[PDB]
Amino acid sequence: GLEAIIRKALM
Amino acid sequence: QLIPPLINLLMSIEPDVIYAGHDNTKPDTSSSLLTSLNQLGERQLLSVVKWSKSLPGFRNLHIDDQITLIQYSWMSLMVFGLGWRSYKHVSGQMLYFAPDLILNEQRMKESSFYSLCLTMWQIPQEFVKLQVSQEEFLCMKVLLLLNTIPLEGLRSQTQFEEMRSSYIRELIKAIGLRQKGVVSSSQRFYQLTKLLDNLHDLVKQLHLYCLNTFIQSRMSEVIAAQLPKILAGMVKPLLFH
Ligand SMILES: CC(=O)O[C@]1(C(C)=O)CC[C@H]2[C@@H]3CCC4=CC(=O)CCC4=C3[C@@H](c3ccc(N(C)C)cc3)C[C@@]21C
Repeated sequence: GLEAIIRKALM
Repeated sequence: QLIPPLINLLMSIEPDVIYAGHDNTKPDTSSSLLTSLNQLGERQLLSVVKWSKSLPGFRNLHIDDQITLIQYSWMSLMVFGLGWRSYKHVSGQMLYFAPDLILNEQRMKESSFYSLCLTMWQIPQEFVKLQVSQEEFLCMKVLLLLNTIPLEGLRSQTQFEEMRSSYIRELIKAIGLRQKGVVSSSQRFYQLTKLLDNLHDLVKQLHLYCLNTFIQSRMSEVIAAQLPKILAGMVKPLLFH
């Protein structure tokens, strides 16, 4: 679930 | 004399100290040590993302490119940062994961992952031999974030290539701060970039350890997910040599 976490963090 | 503006900017966006939340006033168990590392890893990931957004050129890229680059770089960035801290704080004699989580030689051996420790310990040792400067480290670090792209390439491919080229020039400026002369500078650039190239191999090892440690704590879904990060021919590495 890293991709999701990376995406939320970028926004 | 003075430090180049971009490198100075890089110094100012360096993440501040991140504690593992580890208690040293009590002996460690295999459970607590691994728990401390995972907690530190999660915190360090958010820091990598936060650091990347302050990086000149990074925001110009499509959101999908930004995600991809971080997915293909977080491991390298984390082990490179560990290398620097171990180098600066304890002369590379032990692994400085955080101020409250320092693993000396005797502790690495007693652990169930001494092999992994020795692999990671390779970087601080190299920093000691090369006597890497802070300015060089900062430029090299950015280059790691821009060292791997997908086989098809990125959406903002041209913007990416330009950004990569700018940091290559900055590294050359960092080298020039101490290496006076075109022959010495050229020799330094080869040494540092060779080191960067070698990290492509070393990081695959770390991904395997991670995948194997998962299996041991607990099926084809798990394997297939990590495979692209341990196997060759899956992504496109950008080599200097
Ligand atoms: C002993 C062992 O097997 O460790 C690993 C494992 C449990 O498989 C294998 C390599 C490890 C890795 C190497 C680089 C690293 C440097 C640091 O300054 C703190 C955490 C950190 C970690 C840990 C880490 C890193 C990231 C994350 N997340 C959530 C992104 C979680 C833990 C745990 C990892 C993955």
